[PDB]
Amino acid sequence: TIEIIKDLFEHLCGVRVHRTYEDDTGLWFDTSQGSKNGIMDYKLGFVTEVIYVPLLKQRTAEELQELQKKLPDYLFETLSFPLRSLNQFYIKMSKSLNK
Amino acid sequence: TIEIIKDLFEHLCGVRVHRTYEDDTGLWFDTSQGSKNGIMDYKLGFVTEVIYVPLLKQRTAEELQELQKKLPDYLFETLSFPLRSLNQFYIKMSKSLNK
Amino acid sequence: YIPPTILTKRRNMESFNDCK
Amino acid sequence: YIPPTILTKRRNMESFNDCK
Repeated sequence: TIEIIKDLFEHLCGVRVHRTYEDDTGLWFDTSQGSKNGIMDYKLGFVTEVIYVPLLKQRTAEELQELQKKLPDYLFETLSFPLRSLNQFYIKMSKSLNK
Repeated sequence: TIEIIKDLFEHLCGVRVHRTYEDDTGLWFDTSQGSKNGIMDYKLGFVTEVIYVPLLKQRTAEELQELQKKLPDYLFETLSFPLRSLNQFYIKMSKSLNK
Repeated sequence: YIPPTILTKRRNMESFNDCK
Repeated sequence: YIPPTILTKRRNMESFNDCK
């Protein structure tokens, strides 16, 4: 049941949530987003305000280069933004990777 | 829990999954997608053939022409399409709602 | 925690009831 | 049902493991 939700949203929006976990900082999601053109691994955390942590260490240099052409400079740094703007972020992210 | 996952996609993706059920025709989701500017209720089915059922019977007359101003003819008709196309369908549905 | 979205209300709406 | 995608494989990746 839980998997069908994740499976639907993988194809619908190109966002797959592998895990969710809750700690002292708040509630967290492990997310990868993209298609063939570009994939982005990040953590989504809520304290409301939302925290965006990008996982670039596993990525290769060649992988980073293609992403840097398509992605703005702010997207590679950890970002804090309010919850209302959360869809705006999804827009820019999915749109930049497809570029 | 999975309620948090559903809550995440409302704000991230603009799509709310009300229900998941499986009948003899296939697997279905009661889905609503949009913002204040425009809300659309439908059924997603998976047979892999994908079946989208728009729900307009209970819709208000005042609500419909605003959708008809923002959304294309095909979006008000029941459709069938393959699985690879589902993301594009989301892009059609999302973009039309933010007009 | 995530506040409820506007679309949450539509879970109880009548159009969803039919499964034919 | 819904077949696997490229994003599913990334669950096992090591970058997600560290949370601090």
